[PDB]
Amino acid sequence: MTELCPVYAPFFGAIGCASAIIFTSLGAAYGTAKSGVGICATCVLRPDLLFKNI
Amino acid sequence: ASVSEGVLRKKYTKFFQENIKTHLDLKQALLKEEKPETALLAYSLVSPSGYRGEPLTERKILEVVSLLDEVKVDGDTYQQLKNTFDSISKDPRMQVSLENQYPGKGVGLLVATGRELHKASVNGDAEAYHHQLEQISQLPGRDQRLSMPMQQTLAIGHAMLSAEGAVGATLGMATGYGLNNEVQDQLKQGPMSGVLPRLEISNVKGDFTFSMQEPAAVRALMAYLGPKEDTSMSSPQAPKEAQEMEAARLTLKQMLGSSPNEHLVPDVDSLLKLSDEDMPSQTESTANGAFKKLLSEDWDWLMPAVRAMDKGEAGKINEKLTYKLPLDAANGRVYLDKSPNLSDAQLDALDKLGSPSQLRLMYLAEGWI
Repeated sequence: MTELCPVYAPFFGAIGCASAIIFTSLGAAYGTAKSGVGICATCVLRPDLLFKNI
Repeated sequence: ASVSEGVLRKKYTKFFQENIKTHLDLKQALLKEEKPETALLAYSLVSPSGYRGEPLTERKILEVVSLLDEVKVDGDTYQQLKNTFDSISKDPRMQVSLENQYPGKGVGLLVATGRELHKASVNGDAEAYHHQLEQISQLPGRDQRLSMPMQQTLAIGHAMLSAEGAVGATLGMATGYGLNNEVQDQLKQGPMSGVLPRLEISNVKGDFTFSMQEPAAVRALMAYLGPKEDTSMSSPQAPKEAQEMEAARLTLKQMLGSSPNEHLVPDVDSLLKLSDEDMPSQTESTANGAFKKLLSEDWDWLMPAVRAMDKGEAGKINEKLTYKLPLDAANGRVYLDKSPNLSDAQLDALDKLGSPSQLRLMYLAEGWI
């Protein structure tokens, strides 16, 4: 196309637009999984603290 | 207390040593002692069918059902069964029961596989329902001469139909025999059924003879013992032919454990409903739903619930059946318990049945209730 605007240029934008939601979803999934295992182990004895620990 | 079989083919091996291939000239070889009148009684199992309509007349299992017809010690319990059979074989009512179980005597691959995985699972449940039913008649108060071999025959018959379900499902899935004879040879190992008399039938359609170690003649015998007596056929108003075939009918129905008040009409059909007047009377309808709960909540709950009911203790069923199993949780082993949650409405209905008759439990194991 142009030397300033080549044809391979939207590849980096598509990779960034994917990688944002990908790595934030991995972080949110680890946080939700670890905290949910903690809540389900805790709230067998104290079910009244269930909606406080959310 | 009522049955004790064996498998010793070497104690009386003289009857099976030589190549005896004739039904005639075998009673002299079956004497073998100074006893004559009681050695003819063990020969009476195969003697009315010893000449008419059979192939080769001595199959290799027809002697072991005649050798182990042990009348040497006791000659009373089998004679009472022989006085009752062929006295039961006179009415058409037994004969019309012996004609209902008989004839006259792509996406289509997912469907045909599912029709035969259903066949392998229904017959695998119903085979297990007779294994925990041959230890209910082991309890005190029952009997084992008529109850045991009647339902050992059915558990062999459901093991073959369950094997034909998934052998056929394998050869249809791997395509779209010799395996059925390998499992037929396998189920004749170990124990073997006790000897019941022959149940010959003679009428205008011919002279027939069934076997009673076939699962289809057993299945038609219990359909005959079902319904209650009527106002006729047991009164002395009709001494014609009834009291020798009705008192023979009631002495087997009592021999299972069913009183003559108990009706027990079967259910299987191609129709919607059955009738109006032979319905169960809501005390046993509530109780039959409690037994079906005990069959399908555990593999081991039907025997200690009948055992708890013969003692009149059928209100403590919720507590005498509870046991604890472990469970890996997120906090460790917890050891929770499994209890049959019988409601109070169907815990009361198990009291008004004093003891479950063995005929009621065998209709339940066949899906007829």
